[PDB]
Amino acid sequence: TAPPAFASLFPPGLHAIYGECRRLYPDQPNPLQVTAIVKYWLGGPDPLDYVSMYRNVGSPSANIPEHWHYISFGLSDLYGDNRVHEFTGTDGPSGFGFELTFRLKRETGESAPPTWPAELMQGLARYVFQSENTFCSGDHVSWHSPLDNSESRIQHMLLTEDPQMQPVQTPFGVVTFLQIVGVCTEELHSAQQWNGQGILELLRTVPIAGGPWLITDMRRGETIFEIDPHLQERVDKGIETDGSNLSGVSAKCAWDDLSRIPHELIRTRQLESVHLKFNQESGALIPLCLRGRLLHGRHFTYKSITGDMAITFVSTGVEGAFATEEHPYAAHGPWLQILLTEEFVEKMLEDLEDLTSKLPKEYSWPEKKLKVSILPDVVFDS
Repeated sequence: TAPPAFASLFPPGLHAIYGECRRLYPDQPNPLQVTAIVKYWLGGPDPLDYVSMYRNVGSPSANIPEHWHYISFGLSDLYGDNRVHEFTGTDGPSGFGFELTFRLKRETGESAPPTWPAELMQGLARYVFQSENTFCSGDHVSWHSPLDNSESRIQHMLLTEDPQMQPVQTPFGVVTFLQIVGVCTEELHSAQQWNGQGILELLRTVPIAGGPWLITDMRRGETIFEIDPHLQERVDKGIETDGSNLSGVSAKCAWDDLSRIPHELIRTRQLESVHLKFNQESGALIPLCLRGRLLHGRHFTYKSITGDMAITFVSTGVEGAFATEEHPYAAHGPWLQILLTEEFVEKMLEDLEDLTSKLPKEYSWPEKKLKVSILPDVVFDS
């Protein structure tokens, strides 16, 4: 409602973001910042000009922890004179369309916010700029490193809309706010197997993880599923409902013929009977591959990590597949495409209590000439 001091100095882009900040925190008009002094468009390594570091009381009254809030400047068009972003105009997204935020739970000893998350936001922005790929709500980041650089359990990231921050209309476009959320490797794998938003919704329930504002505690030693097993059950139901985002996986697998691009020999062979082979972990993905993908009219690919051999499960819905309901087992080279009808896969699932919820475990369908075997990995090692 009241303007900032020395307003004519601030660029209109930067002005609108700081507008949203002042709204949230009228108490701190001078929050500690991390500033880039060697600018990115001059040769500097850091794409983010400023990182404001606020403090939020939270609502322990409503069971929301006290935490440090971080907000970036640079990902959106701040200056609007084509120095780093092409001037888009008011319509559409400003710059890359968003600025990062992050919420780190306050520990003791902290009279001030740590600065490592600002350095993380730098490295994270380095990807966006060097690849021009744009993140949105639900997207994940395989960081494969403890975020604070600590030996901490939290090694990956999920991206959500910031609960407090409202999208703003700069004279250069709209700017949404994507809040970074730290996650465990296993919780990242869940978000790969199912949508990102649904896993976010799960994290919101568990207050320690967690919480409705998705505050990151780096001290968290166990995953949401170790905190609560009943959540594991709520994932599959979603994979049944929404489907799976995971389109394939590199894993120890093989396929054998039971019949009695490119080479290019100008022909591809079809098979009457087929025998598929998997490990424990790879064979443990079948339910989601079937229930999650084929029942949703999508496909799934297994590739062997050791060498050249692939199996692509296709539903009758896909296009371009060389396997039809009439000749369902078709192979080009060592790439086998298997086509399974919606009626047959429902039957397959009822014959598959795979995760017991001993090897080798074989499954036969003489009615369809299919044999799937789950066996120890020392085989594919050969």
